[PDB]
Formats: sequence, structure tokens, C-alpha cells
Amino acid sequence: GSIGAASMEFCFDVFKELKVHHANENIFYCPIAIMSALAMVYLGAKDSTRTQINKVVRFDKLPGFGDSIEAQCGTSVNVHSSLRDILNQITKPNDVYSFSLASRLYAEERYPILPEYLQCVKELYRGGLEPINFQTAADQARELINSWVESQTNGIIRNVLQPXSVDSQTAMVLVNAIVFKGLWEKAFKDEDTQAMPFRVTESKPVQMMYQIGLFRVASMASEKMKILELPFAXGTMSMLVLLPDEVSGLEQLESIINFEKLTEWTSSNVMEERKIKVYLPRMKMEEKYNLTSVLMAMGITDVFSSSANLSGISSAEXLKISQAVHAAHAEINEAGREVVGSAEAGVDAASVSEEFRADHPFLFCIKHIATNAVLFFGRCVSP
Ligand SMILES: *[C@@H]1O[C@H](CO)[C@@H](O[C@@H]2O[C@H](CO)[C@@H](O)[C@H](O)[C@H]2NC(C)=O)[C@H](O)[C@H]1NC(C)=O
Repeated sequence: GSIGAASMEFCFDVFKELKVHHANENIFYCPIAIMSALAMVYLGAKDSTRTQINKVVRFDKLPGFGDSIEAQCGTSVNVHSSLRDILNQITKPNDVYSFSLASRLYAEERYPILPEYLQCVKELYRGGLEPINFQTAADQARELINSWVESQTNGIIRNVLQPXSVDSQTAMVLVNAIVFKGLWEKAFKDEDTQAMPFRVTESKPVQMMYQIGLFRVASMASEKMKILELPFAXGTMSMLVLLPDEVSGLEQLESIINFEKLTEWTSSNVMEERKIKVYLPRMKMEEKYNLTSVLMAMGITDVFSSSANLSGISSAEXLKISQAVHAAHAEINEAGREVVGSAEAGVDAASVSEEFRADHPFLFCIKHIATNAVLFFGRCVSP
């Protein structure tokens, strides 16, 4: 009924599926971006193709989604508003963070695109739809696609489509890549970062940032875990770090978490501002997933098969999504707007005893504060 609710439910559904084939590895994706890519496809899907997407991504009760409203694509700044409003806001230039989104549908050129659709994507989406020749120059097409994604992500997301992933039979490809970097409200000082061991299960040294400051923390003895909120500068986004008490307690947490639990654990009465010592590793997160495998296991299957019904995009028989890929990159480091002086810090050094030390596997979420929507979610087992 709200983007906050829908993005979190969708996020945890995706998490449940990635857990299957990604045990003991880092996991990192952008739920909001995946929903936007699927919303774009949803615009031209019909029959069961459309129903499966709506059911799995839950566009159902969302503002801007639904029968009458969507029929107005091309005009009306209301279509898919609940999603577009967040993406439109976070992709704008600003002085505290950078969020680059490269999302696009590449369709074989031989497929005549329905003109009402082009207008549709043209007005609601940037990347949109782009014609291309897979038929006789597949390796050439793959180069074109990967070079667009690379160029659009500051040279960060490279070779998104693997060789042999595209051939003379490819109908349409969905690429959805995102890069995020944000400044903390409260910076960590470079001089305070030290090599510290991270107990992966055994351990390895990692660059561990450190600072003492006032932060919202939730302590849940009942679940043997703590949650720390670190605000990004600007007051529009924050990062939640869910840290189990024991080095090997992640599995339990991952089994119990969902939208309801996350909401309860972070409510204003459970969260409390406390002077605390924070240890957080510098992290360079980057993962890429085959969305076809993920979404199919989640319940979206027709759109990827000859039985797909995208008669809203074209009229040609056989238009289906032949490959769909998601890649997300984000660096977590010291950069911030303000810092405590060496004098106050000195006083805290031996007076503050409470600490939040993320030196073992944890879960983390970057959220949009106003909507409560999930922008990124991940599991960090190796910083
Ligand atoms: C991604 O996962 C899918 C399903 O597990 C793999 O299967 C492909 O499915 C697409 C439909 O979107 C077909 O067009 C391909 O011909 C299928 N390829 C095969 C033989 O598996 C798909 O291969 C995976 N993508 C890659 C290259 O990793």
C-alpha cells in the first residue's frame, strides 16, 4: 500500500532467494532499482505476464500503479509516482551523495516497437528502451551494451554482460546497474582507521574505521543483536547495521528478519541516542546477479519465455526478455561532513564504555528516510 512496505517486502523476498545459491559470500543489491526496471517492463506486459510481475513485485496498491492511471503513460506526472518520485529525487545532483542508475531494455532492432510505448518510456524513464542488432552482430551488440553501462557508471561497472550471454537469437536484454557513494553526517577520521581482524567465521585483517559519537542504537537482548543507525549528510538517507552478538549468529538473524521485524526493531522507542564507540570496516561492495534465475524462482516466469506476452511493447511474435542482469556497487568509507575535535574525543576515549564493533558478519540496509523505502540491502562477510 506504500513504497516503504512494498520495497521492504520485495527486498526480503529477493534476499530469501539469494540465500539459496550465495551462502557464506557477500550479498549486495538495490531493491528500488530492480523494482523500477520491472515497472518499466510492466508497462507493456499483458495477461499472465503482467499478473505475475504485479504479484511478485507487489505494485498492486501502490500510488501511480493500476488500471486507469497507467493507461495514461506518456502524459501525467502521476504514473508510477511512488517509485519514480524516489528515483527522480535520488538521481539528481547534490552536495552530499551520488547515485548513478543505468537501467535499460535493449530490444532486437528487427522488432518493430509499438509507438505508444516509446512515448511512454520516454516520459517516465531515462535509460528506457534502445534498439540494437543481436541477429548478425551479437558480439558487437554486447560491446555496445557493456560500454554504455560502463560509461554511465563512471567506468565502475564493467563487462556487465558476459561473453556468450548474447547471440543471434537474443530478443531483448534488461541491464540495471547502480553506483552509490554518500557522505556521513559524522565523519570518521583517517588517523583513527586501523588494521583489525574481521572474524569471517579464523579471520583476516581489514581496515577498521573508528569514531566516538552520539548515535541511535537499538539493543535487542531477546534476539542477541544490536542495530546501529548512521545518518548520511543531508538527512534524507541512513545506514542500518544489524550486528549479531556472536560471530556465528548471522544465520539466525537472516531466518527471522522481515518488514515487520525491521520496523519494530527500529521504532523510535526502541532506538535511543547514546554516546558510543563505533567500529565499522571500510567496505567496497559490488555484486552482480542473473535476474532471470532470481525472479523466476520468485514467481516471474512468462516474461522470460516464448509464452511471454509483451504485446504492449511490440506486436511481433517472440519478444521476450532473453537476459536480465543486476549489478550494484557502493563504497563505504570515512568521508563525512563534521567531526569531533581531538579534545572532546580524548575525554571520551576512556569515559565511553559502550561500543558497537562490527568485526564479524553483519547485515546492513541503506534506507530513504521519508518513505522508509529500502535503497540497498546486503550481507557483509568480507569487507
Ligand atoms: C541466467 O539464468 C537463466 C535461468 O537460470 C539461464 O537460462 C537462460 O534463460 C534465458 C531466458 O531469459 C534464455 O534466453 C537462455 O537461452 C537460457 N540460457 C541457458 C542455456 O541457461 C541463463 O543462461 C543465465 N544467464 C547467464 C548467461 O548466466
